[PDB]
Order: sequence, then structure tokens, then C-alpha cells
Amino acid sequence: MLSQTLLEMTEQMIEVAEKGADRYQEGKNSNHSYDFFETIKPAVEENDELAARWAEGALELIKVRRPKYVHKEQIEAVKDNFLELVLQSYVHHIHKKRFKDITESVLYTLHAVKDEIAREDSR
Repeated sequence: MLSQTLLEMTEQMIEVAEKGADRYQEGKNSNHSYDFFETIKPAVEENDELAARWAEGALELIKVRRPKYVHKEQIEAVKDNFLELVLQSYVHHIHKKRFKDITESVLYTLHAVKDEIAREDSR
């Protein structure tokens, strides 16, 4: 197992963010039928655990090294905002600009973390 765990976690979160953004982006053109219970019940748990675990690791990394490009508040914010991002993506409680703004802030932060993770380089 040669795995960059904390990096892969971040890469995964980047995909989920773009997936949620893409979901809302297209969601209007194609007939999109879904139910808020079956596939979304576990999906919440995954992201809930994911964000909690990621934050713990990221917070550790920036304590060992030092947040140069990433902002600590942003790490703490992305964790929480990401959960609401996934929520608003499917429930459509979001309007327009804030959805892409949060996604942009998440992508921004994740890109910064991704750099500093590889900037230390894992063994």
C-alpha cells in the first residue's frame, strides 16, 4: 500500500464538491428523479465522517508544518460548509451564487491543502 491518505482524502473531497456543483449545474436539463431517503441516508454519513476525519488530519498537518497557502479558519470552515454544500445540492435550498461561492472557497482551500500536503511529502 503506497497511499497518500490525507492527499487522497482531499482529492476525493474535490471530486465530491465538483460532483455536487455539477449535479446542480446540469440538474434541469435531464429528467432527474430522486428520493430523499434511500441513497442520501448513507451519503450524509460518509461525508459527515469524511469531513470530521479530514479536519482532524489537516489540523494536525498544519500544526506539524505550518499553513502557508491554506488558511486555518478556511479548513475549519470548509469542513462545515462542505456538509451544507452536499445538503443544499440535493435539497435545492440554495439559490445560485452562494452555492458556487462555497464550492469555489472549498476548491480553493482544498487546492491549497493539496499543495502543502505534497509540500511536506508523506512517508
